[PDB]
Amino acid sequence: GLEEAVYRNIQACKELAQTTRTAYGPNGMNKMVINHLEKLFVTNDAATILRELEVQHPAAKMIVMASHMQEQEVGDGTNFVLVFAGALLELAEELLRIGLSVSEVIEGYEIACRKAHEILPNLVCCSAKNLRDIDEVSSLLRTSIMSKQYGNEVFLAKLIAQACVSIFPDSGHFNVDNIRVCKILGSGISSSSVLHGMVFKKETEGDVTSVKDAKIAVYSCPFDGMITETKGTVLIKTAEELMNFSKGEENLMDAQVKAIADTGANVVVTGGKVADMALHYANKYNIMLVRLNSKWDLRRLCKTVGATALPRLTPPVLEEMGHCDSVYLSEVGDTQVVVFKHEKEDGAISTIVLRGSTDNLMDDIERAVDDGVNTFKVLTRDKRLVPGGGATEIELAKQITSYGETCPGLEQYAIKKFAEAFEAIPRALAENSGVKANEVISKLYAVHQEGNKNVGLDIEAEVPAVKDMLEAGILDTYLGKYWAIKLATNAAVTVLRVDQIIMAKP
Amino acid sequence: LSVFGDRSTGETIRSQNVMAAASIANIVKSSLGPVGLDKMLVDDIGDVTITNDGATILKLLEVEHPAAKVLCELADLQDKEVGDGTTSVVIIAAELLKNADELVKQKIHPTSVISGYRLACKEAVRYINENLIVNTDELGRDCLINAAKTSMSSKIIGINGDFFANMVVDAVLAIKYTDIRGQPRYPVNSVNILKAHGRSQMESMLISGYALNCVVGSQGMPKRIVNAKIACLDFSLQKTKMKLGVQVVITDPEKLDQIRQRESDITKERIQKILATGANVILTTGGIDDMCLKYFVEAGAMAVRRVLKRDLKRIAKASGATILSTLANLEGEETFEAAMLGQAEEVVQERICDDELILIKNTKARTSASIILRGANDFMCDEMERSLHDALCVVKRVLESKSVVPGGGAVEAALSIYLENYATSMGSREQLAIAEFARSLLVIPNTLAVNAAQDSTDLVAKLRAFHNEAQVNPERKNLKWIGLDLSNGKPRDNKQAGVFEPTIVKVKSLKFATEAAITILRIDDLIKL
Amino acid sequence: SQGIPQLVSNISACQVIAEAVRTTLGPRGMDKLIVDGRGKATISNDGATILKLLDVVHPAAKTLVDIAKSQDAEVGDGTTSVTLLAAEFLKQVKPYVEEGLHPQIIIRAFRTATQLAVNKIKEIAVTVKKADKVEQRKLLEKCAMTALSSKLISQQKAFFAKMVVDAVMMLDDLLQLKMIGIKKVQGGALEDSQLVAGVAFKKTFSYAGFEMQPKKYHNPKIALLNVELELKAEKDNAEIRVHTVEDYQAIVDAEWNILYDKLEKIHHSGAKVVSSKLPIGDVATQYFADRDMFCAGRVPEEDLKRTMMACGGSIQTSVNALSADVLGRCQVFEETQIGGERYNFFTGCPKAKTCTFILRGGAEQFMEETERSLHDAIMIVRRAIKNDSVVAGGGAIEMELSKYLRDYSRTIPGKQQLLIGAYAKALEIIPRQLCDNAGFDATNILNKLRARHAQGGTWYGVDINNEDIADNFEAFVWEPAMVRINALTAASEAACLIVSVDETIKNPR
Ligand SMILES: Nc1ncnc2c1ncn2[C@@H]1O[C@H](COP(=O)(O)OP(=O)(O)OP(=O)(O)O)[C@@H](O)[C@H]1O
Ligand SMILES: Nc1ncnc2c1ncn2[C@@H]1O[C@H](COP(=O)(O)OP(=O)(O)OP(=O)(O)O)[C@@H](O)[C@H]1O
Ligand SMILES: Nc1ncnc2c1ncn2[C@@H]1O[C@H](COP(=O)(O)OP(=O)(O)OP(=O)(O)O)[C@@H](O)[C@H]1O
Repeated sequence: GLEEAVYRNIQACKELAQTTRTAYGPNGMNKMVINHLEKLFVTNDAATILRELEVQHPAAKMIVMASHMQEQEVGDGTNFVLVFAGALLELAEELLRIGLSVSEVIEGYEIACRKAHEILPNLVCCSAKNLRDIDEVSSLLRTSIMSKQYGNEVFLAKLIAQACVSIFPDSGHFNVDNIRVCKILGSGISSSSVLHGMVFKKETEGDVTSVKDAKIAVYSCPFDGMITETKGTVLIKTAEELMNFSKGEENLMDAQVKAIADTGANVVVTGGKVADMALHYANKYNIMLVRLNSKWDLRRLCKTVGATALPRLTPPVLEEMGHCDSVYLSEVGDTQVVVFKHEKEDGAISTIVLRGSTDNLMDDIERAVDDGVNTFKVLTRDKRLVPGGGATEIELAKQITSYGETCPGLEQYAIKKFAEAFEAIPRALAENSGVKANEVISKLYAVHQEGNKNVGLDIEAEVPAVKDMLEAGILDTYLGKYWAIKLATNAAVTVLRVDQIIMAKP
Repeated sequence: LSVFGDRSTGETIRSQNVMAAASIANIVKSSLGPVGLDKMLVDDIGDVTITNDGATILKLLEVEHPAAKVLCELADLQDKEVGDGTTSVVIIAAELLKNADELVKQKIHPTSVISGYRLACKEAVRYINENLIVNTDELGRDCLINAAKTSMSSKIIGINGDFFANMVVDAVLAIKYTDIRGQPRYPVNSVNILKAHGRSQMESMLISGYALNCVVGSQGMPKRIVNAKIACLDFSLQKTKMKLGVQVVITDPEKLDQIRQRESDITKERIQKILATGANVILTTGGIDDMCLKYFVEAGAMAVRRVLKRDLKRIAKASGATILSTLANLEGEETFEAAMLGQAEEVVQERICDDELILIKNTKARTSASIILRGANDFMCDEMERSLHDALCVVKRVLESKSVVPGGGAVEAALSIYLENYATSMGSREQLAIAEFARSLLVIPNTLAVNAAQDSTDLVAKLRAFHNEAQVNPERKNLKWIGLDLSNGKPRDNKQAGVFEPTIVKVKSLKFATEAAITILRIDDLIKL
Repeated sequence: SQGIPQLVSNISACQVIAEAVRTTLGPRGMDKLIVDGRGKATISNDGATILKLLDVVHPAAKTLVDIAKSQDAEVGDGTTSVTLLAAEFLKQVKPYVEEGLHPQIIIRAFRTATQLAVNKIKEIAVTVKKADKVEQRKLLEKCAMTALSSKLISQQKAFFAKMVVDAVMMLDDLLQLKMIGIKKVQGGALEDSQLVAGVAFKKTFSYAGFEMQPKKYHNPKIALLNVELELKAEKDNAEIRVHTVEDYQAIVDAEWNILYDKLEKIHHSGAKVVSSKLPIGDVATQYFADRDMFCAGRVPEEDLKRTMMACGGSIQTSVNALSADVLGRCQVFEETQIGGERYNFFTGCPKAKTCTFILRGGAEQFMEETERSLHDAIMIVRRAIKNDSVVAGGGAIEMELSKYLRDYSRTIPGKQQLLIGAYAKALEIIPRQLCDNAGFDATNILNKLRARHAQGGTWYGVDINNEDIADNFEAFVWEPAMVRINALTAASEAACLIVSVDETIKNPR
């Protein structure tokens, strides 16, 4: 009942690498994933794969828990962890079959990890010029939106560029929470735009198109028949007693909307449905009524202006209301939306509205937009850029093998295997593009031998050659490559450190 | 029903006949081409023979199936017709059956497939014969020198390709003789390739004549002779015997002595009749007596002893002389004057290192020569001799048959475009028969691309992209006669590379493969007893 | 399963969706019987009707359903054209998958061959507006004639061709299929099919009220109700049980004043005619005959749904809410005797965008065969006035694209040659299935059609009437170019969503 007992901890992580190796790159394949609520979904993002695939082996859960740390401090390269650290554990199995101990590979990996953190600042070619221009920003964002939505990057690189420039004067406060995404059904991606302030997809149900009131109250309860918090035994016998309750319901709701006018609040948000007679009372006292059925659309407004959602039927409470500058309506893309604009304030809220005919298609654009904001959320720190497309993966594999050859002793075996694990990432890019991977690696090492740096893969099915990444405009993030190498090495050293797994009762 | 076996009919015998025939094509799929892979031929005894030649594969392949037994006989119709081509018939006809098997499932009767294949075959010979090349360009214009240089690249001789390709080009054009009504062919016998140690491989010389690897022995006899008479004989001038197994009886001791004095006296009589003819070139297989060599250094006859028998058959064919087996003419002893003698011009004993050779010049009818492969050791000389023999047969088999065709995938790629446009001109339930005939011819570059370690979807499609432009517009910017260089993995022109194939190996391959695909497609019922 | 065999499991689930709508291609296609869980049978030849009722459980098969779900909402039909075209794109590249070709190379050549299909169609599409100096009324009479050809009304096909071109003229620029109604009543000859400019119903109201109720009205107030005005009604009754014998007179009188006060609110609103889904009793038709009011009950709700849109009113269940805000208006209100039955209809509405076409005949199969051809003939003459740049139907544009994508494939080296060359044979499913669904010989027609396209035939297609080939551009069988573009781009996009999928992830639930 025991065969190897050290190989089964690695084979569980090799299956986790295979679910994202073919899904790597701009030529990567999509995944037909099934939601837990029985919903069909088509995506190719690496973070949405692990969220739905409930992996159960705890040896492969270390790389998944490393992906949750990969989502922190950087929003770039979750697929880089599942490919590179998967190639670390696959190449480490060739050393253990010879007779090498597992503790010798551990100290040899941490030696080559600190050596790879010194060669990576030497490969920084360009940097951002901090001009806050749409030509400088969209030139670097065109590589990050690639490998998410290929072919439609010409419309996505300009829209997120117009959102992040409006936040860059607010220095030290740029984040992904300031740029929100609201999806509106429409024609396609060509009709999409970008707006300022908080934009919701639902229009104002009332007849007010513009109001300058600051007091905003949110009530999650729908507009229906009022129920007393006490017992409240209400009995009806005849038709005249039913009309006394029907007219008395409208008369009490007339005093309910009058309490909103007494506190000086002309903006009300209702989570549930609104009755037709209660909608007439809101338009009488010039009150803007916006219906928001989504709970995440209601929770977004409490964390911005402070207006809380109360369960009671319109309570006149002055303490739990929010504050905004100007709430109005705007007609963009043949659809009226509500804008929570900040006129007196300088403003740091931007909303990118996305249009599309398929909800399964518009959700993949939302993961491509939030990964585009997270590329420049990293660039609020020290600006360093590295060439992409497998350009840095060969030069880092060239210097480590040159370093491990000159170093004598038993530690030269784990350093040489640390460089060949970087070769799997151009092997993942060449295989997904329909090109023989053994020819591109030989074409990459032949041009890097002569000193022609910044050379990556030519993205073409018919051309197995290479091209320059500096003239092509392909650039990655150095901090995106810095935390990816450190977290994948710390994850792959954790799986090799654990030998056997024993179940225990609580 | 009570019969003497099992009966099976319908389309299930059509699908079983094409699966048994295409499985034989997989036996000769990887072995196609000059880079073909070896395959193990397991015998019933237990030993195995490693052969890569496809003609020897189908001879030893024994599959007890009647569908596979049909493809066994076409190997006998291929060597008896031309002598080459064999496995190219098998891959074409099996892919012809596999595409026709898809037509049976597509509600097409095979009668339209059989009549459509014969019209597709006859139009294939018409498009080939309209795009041929006459056997010419022997001197002055290269598609030759470069033709034999590709065959010479696999060995160590390919470092200096231009030096050794000139030795085989002028040797092929030297052995040309019509001999029947203006045929000219090339014989199975060729130049004799000798070797020596001439301190490097660059000291090879193109000798315009046969060179004998024998040493004349004595030095007092002169090595330069002017007379033309050449004598060849097989009987020994040494002491003769009756038989190796039958002997004569000798009883008296003095009787033994007088037959040795008679042997010394009858050697004086035979040398009087040989030198009376004036023949100085004396070549003897059985050896020359020691006192008989004394008479040759004073008369000036160039006597060579211990000559090989197979070397003397090319010498007597050179000067037109007759080989004399016995000197006794059934009652006495004569030399057969003016019968066993030829004519020549000059025989020089050239000083070659480690083997002083005998060269003959301007004989009666020889047309042969010799190449002295001077080198450094026996390793580089033995590998260069088989490289000259392999480069000789490449230029020989091309320049025989009276016209040639640029082959190596250039024939079938051009036929895949013309026969498709011809298929759209006929109709009448045979368009799909000719359109699948064009796609079935594409397996010849398809198996050649997978054996050349290249992408088969790119290398075959690069052949059809160039051959389509020859049919669209007749402008010279269209690449014409584009062959397939399997070494570099890039298509080139066959006229510049010199890759040529005979027409009779290309015509009879398309003729035999369609007649073999017709016979298997006509099988609709199986009867066993 | 990731790689090659996951694509084979998705390429076999594509066949079971195409086979459900393979035989329904063409007007003479075979019908399908789909039975739900309740036990009702549904016979339809429409491809959108079958795919809505299948509800397939396979995840790779749900992609081709949702593409046809987007097609019926925008274009209107042609769900079997985008299904067989997207299916045949996969069956040609299926032997290329096992060879080792990457599925991204299938994507890169599908985006190229689709863009060549758009440029070839727009260069070959001819705008037919006033060709050969003909009237536009005669052009729709010829194109609707081929839709009714080889049918049961071929004896009077010239009369039925004039009926479709008159119904499309009475509407505005906003043309739709659901605005036209088709009624099926039994009796009469075949040539007695009249036309109604507005909404008409069968009018099964056979209660009392004769020698009154004038059928002529200039501007009446159309009342739309759902109330019952019967004496033995289920909602208007009174049952009071007592011993008092003078109260016995009161319970019969107060039961009458319940119906009388509900009838008094009708005349107080000023409604000239009243309509109701529930039947109307004889004492309510007697009350309207005394006050000179028209009444006609027992009308269907679907006939009322086309009436409230045209008259400009709305349906109100109760009689208390009857006022001038919900009363409809019209200009012509007459009464006919078509087929011996009474027929009420309105003509000259301010929102007159709906009509009704009554059919006559001696057999019900002579009527249901026509209404399948009538709805197709309506959408043909709707597409003719909408899109002027049209091409020949019947597989004529598919055989021309198979010629253009074949010789261009031989000019492109690489992996795109053997794929786009297979893309040309994948477009042959439209003229091939037109022969097998019509019962012809698919071998002799397609071999004659491809031989005609090489000699110069650019508008020849498959004739569904005869077993011949004919120029469908000259035979007035047309299809718009923009629908053929939208059917080709949706077929390659649906074929892309099956090829690009490489692994299926199922959450454990
Ligand atoms: N078109 C391209 N040209 C050059 N390099 C590319 C291209 N596309 C991807 N890459 C390379 O792929 C790696 C990042 O690719 P990718 O966009 O798949 O990661 P990611 O999807 O952003 O990660 P995450 O899953 O966290 O979003 C980089 O090393 C980059 O060099
Ligand atoms: N010089 C050349 N360059 C490129 N291809 C060549 C050349 N010579 C031959 N070929 C290819 O090699 C193939 C010949 O294969 P091979 O010699 O292994 O068997 P074969 O001769 O076809 O069998 P058989 O003797 O029955 O005909 C031909 O199809 C031809 O296309
Ligand atoms: N009279 C005809 N002759 C030949 N082919 C026809 C004829 N009518 C229709 N077709 C074929 O039927 C196909 C259209 O099928 P179908 O009628 O189900 O869709 P549609 O109603 O035209 O589309 P839509 O839903 O956009 O109106 C076309 O591709 C055409 O080739």
